[PDB]
Amino acid sequence: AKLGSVYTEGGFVEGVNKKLSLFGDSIDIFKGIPFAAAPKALEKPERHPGWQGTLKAKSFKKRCLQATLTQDSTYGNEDCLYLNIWVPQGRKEVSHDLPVMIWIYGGAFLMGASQGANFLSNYLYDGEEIATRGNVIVVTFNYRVGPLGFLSTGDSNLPGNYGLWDQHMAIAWVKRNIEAFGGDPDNITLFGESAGGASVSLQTLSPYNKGLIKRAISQSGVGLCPWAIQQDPLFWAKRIAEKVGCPVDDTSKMAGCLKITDPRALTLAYKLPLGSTEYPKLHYLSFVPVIDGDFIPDDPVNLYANAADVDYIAGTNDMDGHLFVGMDVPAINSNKQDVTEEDFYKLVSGLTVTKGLRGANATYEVYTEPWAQDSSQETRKKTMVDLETDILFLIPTKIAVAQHKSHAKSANTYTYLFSQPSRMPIYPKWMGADHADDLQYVFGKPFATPLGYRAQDRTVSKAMIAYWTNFARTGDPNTGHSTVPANWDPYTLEDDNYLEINKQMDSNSMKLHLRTNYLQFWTQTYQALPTV
Ligand SMILES: C[C@@H](CCC(=O)NCCS(=O)(=O)O)[C@H]1CC[C@H]2[C@H]3C(C[C@H](O)[C@]12C)[C@@]1(C)CC[C@H](O)C[C@@H]1C[C@H]3O
Ligand SMILES: C[C@@H](CCC(=O)NCCS(=O)(=O)O)[C@H]1CC[C@H]2[C@H]3C(C[C@H](O)[C@]12C)[C@@]1(C)CC[C@H](O)C[C@@H]1C[C@H]3O
Ligand SMILES: *[C@@H]1O[C@H](CO)[C@@H](O)[C@H](O)[C@H]1NC(C)=O
Repeated sequence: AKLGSVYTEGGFVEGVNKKLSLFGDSIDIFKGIPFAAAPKALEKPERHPGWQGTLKAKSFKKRCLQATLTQDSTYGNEDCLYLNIWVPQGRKEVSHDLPVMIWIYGGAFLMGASQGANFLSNYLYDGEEIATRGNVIVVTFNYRVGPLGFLSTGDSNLPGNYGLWDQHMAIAWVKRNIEAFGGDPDNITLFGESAGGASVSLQTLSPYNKGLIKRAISQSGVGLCPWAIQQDPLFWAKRIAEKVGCPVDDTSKMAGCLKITDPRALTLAYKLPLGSTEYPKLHYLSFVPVIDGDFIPDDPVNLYANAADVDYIAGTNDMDGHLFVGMDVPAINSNKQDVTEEDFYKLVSGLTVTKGLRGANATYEVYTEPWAQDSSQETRKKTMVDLETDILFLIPTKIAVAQHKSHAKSANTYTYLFSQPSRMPIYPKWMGADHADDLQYVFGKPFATPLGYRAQDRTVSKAMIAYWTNFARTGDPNTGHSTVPANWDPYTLEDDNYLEINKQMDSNSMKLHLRTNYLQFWTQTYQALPTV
């Protein structure tokens, strides 16, 4: 089957077709379809005007303007609002009424390309593997990151959340123009890790995506995360301003100015440290979503009515915050150096700032219940990893799923926990599933690039890819185009049952009550403490 030229709302598009099997199994590949007209700096997206005759969709366009390794904004260009579609094809004839799985990349909201990092055409987010096995259409798309993506003054002079709008624009395009590619319009599945996970959440919660999303999958990130919303945006708008020589004495004046400023300078004005800083790095992420009067109307925790009829899944990697706490504290040297009570306290202090010393010493105690002297440092270093994992991903997620469940009209909820430890020979032996370790497995990387992967890896990859895809089709992580090695039971507030995910996927896999106690300390105790 060869879809050849497809008829979008903008005109005919034409992409390759790749020979897979001999019994006619193929894969139509479309790279670079524009979903929106090149955006006006610090302005909402506008539909694409359309083209002349036929668009040669054969290559990944350029990512949105972003900083390289903060030394130069040497990446991407203001023009980047495109999407890449993967349609698996059948010998007898072209695919029809298939499920659709859109993917939202993540990079602290300040980084990212729809193609995903690569090495000699080995694109981290190549939706071929996931599409083939699943027999589902993979859609990856670009969106504005960095200041240009979410710069805000707090009020109508420059609301922010442009990046999200872009995301919403893609979805809207995939809703309208997917049937022509053979997809099922009324079966759109949003899925993404980190900022993407937070984005997945935000999109479902946003009243703008009313009837566009059918399924949703957040991973290592949810809207309720601390890093997922900017509480004081105007504090940072003023900063960029002073750097780009704009008037900081009035929002209207600022805005008018910023929109006129050279995007490269607007981008390179902000630089995340990544070095000895007084405060834990969470405090430096500045440009991320915010609450506005329309997209994200209220606090995400209050918007969950909207995702009521949106099947949902959310999970976390057991040691998700390891990455981060690494830079915050060089714990990882489970060799020479050793962390102390003071080093742990300081950490807790910096991570509790909102509630002050009251919340600080309280939290310290609750995380210091168990013990292990300097001789048994391992428990300490692990605890820090646990501290970060809790506030950064676990707890927010835990309240997200729980929250969804309570509000679900008719929508299955599920939660997981990627336990498959990292290969990273650098980290201490006690290392579990770090942040982003889930990615490769979800993308069939173990099958696309076998050498450098072993059975287990192909097993986890196959499992996850088995689940996501079944989910995308029916909503049940067990039902669809593939068989599941272990049954994924729908989440219940009572049991707080989660599917642990790793090599051994049998029956004991679905566990219950993952740190319900800390869910309690944060949701009930620490929360009651006064804001300082
Ligand atoms: C061919 C390898 C590259 C390193 C090389 O072989 N050097 C060894 C001898 S020497 O050093 O050259 O002296 C391969 C084997 C497995 C590979 C990796 C890899 C980059 C690359 O192709 C690697 C690391 C990557 C993370 C690259 C990004 C990608 O999207 C994921 C991918 C996973 C995996 O396939
Ligand atoms: C990470 C937890 C604690 C906050 C965190 O430690 N922030 C660290 C930065 S700081 O140094 O304190 O500033 C989070 C995770 C998800 C959170 C909760 C939460 C309080 C809180 O921030 C929690 C429990 C709250 C009921 C707080 C009020 C809010 O509008 C609803 C919200 C639900 C959810 O976000
Ligand atoms: C501060 O933390 C210590 C433990 O490090 C605790 O004993 C104390 O009660 C806490 N509060 C104050 C005000 O010191």
